[PDB]
Amino acid sequence: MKKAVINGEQIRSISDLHQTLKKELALPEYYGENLAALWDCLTGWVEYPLVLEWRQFEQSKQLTENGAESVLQVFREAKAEGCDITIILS
Amino acid sequence: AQVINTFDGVADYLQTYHKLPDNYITASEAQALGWVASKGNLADVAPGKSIGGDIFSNREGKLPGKSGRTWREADINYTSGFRNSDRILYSSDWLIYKTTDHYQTFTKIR
Repeated sequence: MKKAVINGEQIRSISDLHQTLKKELALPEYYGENLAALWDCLTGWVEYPLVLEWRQFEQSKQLTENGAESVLQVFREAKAEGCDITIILS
Repeated sequence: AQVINTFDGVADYLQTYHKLPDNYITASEAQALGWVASKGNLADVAPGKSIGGDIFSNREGKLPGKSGRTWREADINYTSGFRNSDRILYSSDWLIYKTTDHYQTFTKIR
């Protein structure tokens, strides 16, 4: 299966968050680093099943503005349409 | 019919017939034929098909939103292997946009 880890305390911008996802989810080099792009990768790229472990979520919200929650929402929406995703918020 | 998978041909087809060309299948249909995105096996299981027709939520508001308008997208310039970064985007009232940089930027084409 695929495992992805986000260390929330190291996230200091919405760009850091997209770069971490790029690496952790083995995203294409063209990855657009936006919500449209992430959904595209979750639904037509990424390997399943996927375990997303999001540590220090609250700290990652501080320097991402609305970014962290918008991102989490896309993964929840992916899991709502059948993608096999386990999200661990610690 | 021959594959139509270019920005211009798919845009004119959409505008003219109000439907995608028949070489497009949605991601759920693809999945029913055994597409496994991380394997990049689309052309093996569905020769000459491209992913297209799925809902495009427009979450960041980069395309013009209006009550009642829904958006859909489709892959452009795909032949086989892993998917690329080109997409055409088309609305329920037939406005057409494209992106060649994986949704960073969009250009209005119809």
